[PDB]
Amino acid sequence: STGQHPARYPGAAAGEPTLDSWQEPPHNRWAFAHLGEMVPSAAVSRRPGHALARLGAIAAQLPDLEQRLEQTYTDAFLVLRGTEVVAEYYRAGFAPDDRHLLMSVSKSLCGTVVGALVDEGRIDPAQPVTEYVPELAGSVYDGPSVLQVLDMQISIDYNEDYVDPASEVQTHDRSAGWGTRRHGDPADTYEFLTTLRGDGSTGEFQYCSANTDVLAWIVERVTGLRYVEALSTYLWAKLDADRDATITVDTTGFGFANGGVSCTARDLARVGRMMLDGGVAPGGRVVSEDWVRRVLAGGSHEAMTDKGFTNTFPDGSYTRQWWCTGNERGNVSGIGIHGQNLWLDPLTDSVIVKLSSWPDPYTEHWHRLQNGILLDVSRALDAV
Amino acid sequence: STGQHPARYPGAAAGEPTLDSWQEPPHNRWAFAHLGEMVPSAAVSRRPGHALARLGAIAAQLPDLEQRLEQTYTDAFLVLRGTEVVAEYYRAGFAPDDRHLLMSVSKSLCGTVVGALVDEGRIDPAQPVTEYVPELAGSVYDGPSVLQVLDMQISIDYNEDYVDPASEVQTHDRSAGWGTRRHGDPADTYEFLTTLRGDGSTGEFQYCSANTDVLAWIVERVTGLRYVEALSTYLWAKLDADRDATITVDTTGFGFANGGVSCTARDLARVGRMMLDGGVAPGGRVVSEDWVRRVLAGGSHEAMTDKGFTNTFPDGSYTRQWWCTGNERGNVSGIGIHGQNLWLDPLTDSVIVKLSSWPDPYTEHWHRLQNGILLDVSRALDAV
Ligand code: NA
Ligand code: NA
Ligand code: NA
Ligand code: NA
Ligand code: NA
Ligand code: NA
Repeated sequence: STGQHPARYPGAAAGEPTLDSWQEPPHNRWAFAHLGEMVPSAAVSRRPGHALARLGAIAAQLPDLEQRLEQTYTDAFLVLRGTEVVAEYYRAGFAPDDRHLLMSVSKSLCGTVVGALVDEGRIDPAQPVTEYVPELAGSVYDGPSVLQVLDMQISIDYNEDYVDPASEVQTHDRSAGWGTRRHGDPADTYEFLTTLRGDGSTGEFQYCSANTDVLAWIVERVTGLRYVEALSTYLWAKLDADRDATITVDTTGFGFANGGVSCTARDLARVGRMMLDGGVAPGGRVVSEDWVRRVLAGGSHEAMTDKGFTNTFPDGSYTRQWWCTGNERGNVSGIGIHGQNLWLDPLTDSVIVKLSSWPDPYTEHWHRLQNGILLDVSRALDAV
Repeated sequence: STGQHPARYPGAAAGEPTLDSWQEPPHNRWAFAHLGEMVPSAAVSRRPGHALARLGAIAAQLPDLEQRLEQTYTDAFLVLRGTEVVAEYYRAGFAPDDRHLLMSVSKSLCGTVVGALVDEGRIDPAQPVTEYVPELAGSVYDGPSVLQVLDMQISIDYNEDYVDPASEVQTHDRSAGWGTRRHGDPADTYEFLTTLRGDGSTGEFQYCSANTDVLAWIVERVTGLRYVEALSTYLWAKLDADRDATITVDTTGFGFANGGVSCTARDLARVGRMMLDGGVAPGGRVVSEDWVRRVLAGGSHEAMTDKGFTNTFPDGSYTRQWWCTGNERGNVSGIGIHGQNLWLDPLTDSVIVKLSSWPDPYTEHWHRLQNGILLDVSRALDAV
């Protein structure tokens, strides 16, 4: 049993509607206005073939930048210097206002929502997860603090071999609706999280997507809002965004907080702008100045033992759902598989968004190419 | 075998991507920009509780109109007189720019796309369906003309008892992704259509949602476009709409043409405006003047033997995916279950959109209430 969850609509029974009940009363009043949350759906365009390259300023210092973007399967790229868009690129077939999947850049948005609730005193990071989600008793999440979930410092038996359908990584996706369910799968993401185990040790970084979904569960328990709604109220609706974001949902309506947000490149940059503005956005303060300062400061370096990160960034770390390079520029980034970054360059007051579609989720070589672009662009923005 | 279908993206193999392949190359470049077509997804609002009633002009003649709207589970209601919005109503919880499922009002949009292709000479309604979709040989659709599908004058063994999961009506929904598949179901909507049989007779109206999906299949064969795209290119992108429409898609990406479109009330009214403008919309001609005139003229009265319609409209008929009342005002309407109407009132140059969520798909009493509102509002717009 996974306990109480926010109803899909006011008055809804647990789990309702399902794919088999949404046409029935009382669900249909809600479902007829929200059917894409139940059934895959396509846009029918109101508007009736070529890459847009507006590299600006940086084009002089980086004359081969468009080629380097193509080589890293770039879909959308945008540089915000201060409040100004100073460079943009969109591949052929991807409009400037199209949305793109964020993959684990989504985690950095979830951490932001948690930080908002920490500022309000509704979450205390020193408390055990089970203070907020007692149904995680008996799992790997029984013992660790909320801060240890925020910093991903919990050892979890979570097989990352996605070729193997019995792996946790594939099971987590199927539980959330990203793949077709197999017999015996958990019914929804909450149930999947309660199956997770580990040896009980903490304090060493282990990147694991389940942690973010636990954070979103905590957000729901403390606010009584669907994660979809909390992500809007605590973050998205404060950005003065051009478009709504979207988030995939499982069969209970729970947003896939770790990986399923999509948004435009320009709107994602507004999240970075808020972080470089000390936590304030056009619609109000999102998170405290202290929370932003802790993100920029980094996590414990000794916890960071992922050589995929520290071979490039030897003084790197992770905190509060952000990767902290520890480099001489203090760069910090949200990162997601296949080449997604929300990269902060505080020295130049700039944000770089790069949304891509590498053929592979991760290789060392794609990361070397991608980080080389992000660092070159950051350096191109320095005063000279 | 259902033959060639438009690829989900340029170069895609048949059927790709699936829910299990969209993260793989080469699909992921498309899927990361279109993930709501693969996985149910929710809007994360960019904007941070009460009914809006702006009944205008008609409020004087119909002082209890808001109550009558509430009693018929109205979500959105809009009256367009000429080019002007003269009345609007939205229930608490439904914003003026929210989208609503159209149910079989979607059929009237599909018929419009067919009419556009008839005007271009790409579809000849006198030809057998099998001229365009030879894979429907051996089904109920082997023999009938395209016009007989447009006018729904084909006898088909199609059980409408939706409580029974073995009914055609439920099977059609599961085949398209509107319900959870059962063992032995067809894999997609095309395959479902090839299973349909009947006694071979034609010429009598039989309302059947499968007909519209056959029309959309024909549209794909003649244009090489996904129905989703044809609906945009031939209709939606010409309306100067405020928002995109959406359409549910099956696992091949085929739009559920008979029932799955959602759009705003104001944008739906633009379709009616185009019909009352002789087929022209702001972006260009949609359909010929002749096609509109035939819709307004009605179908063969003797084919119409549905007493659910003729008890109210004794001279009624159906043609080209529109219901023709044959009343003294010449009203014509798109209609969908649970109270959807795109109602044309040519005498007053007006369009009435009513989008609702009755608890039941159909009863005689809901239709009597709903038609009484639509006729009273139409009469309220006459010159006096
Ligand atoms: Na997966
Ligand atoms: Na500030
Ligand atoms: Na905070
Ligand atoms: Na159904
Ligand atoms: Na005209
Ligand atoms: Na025409």
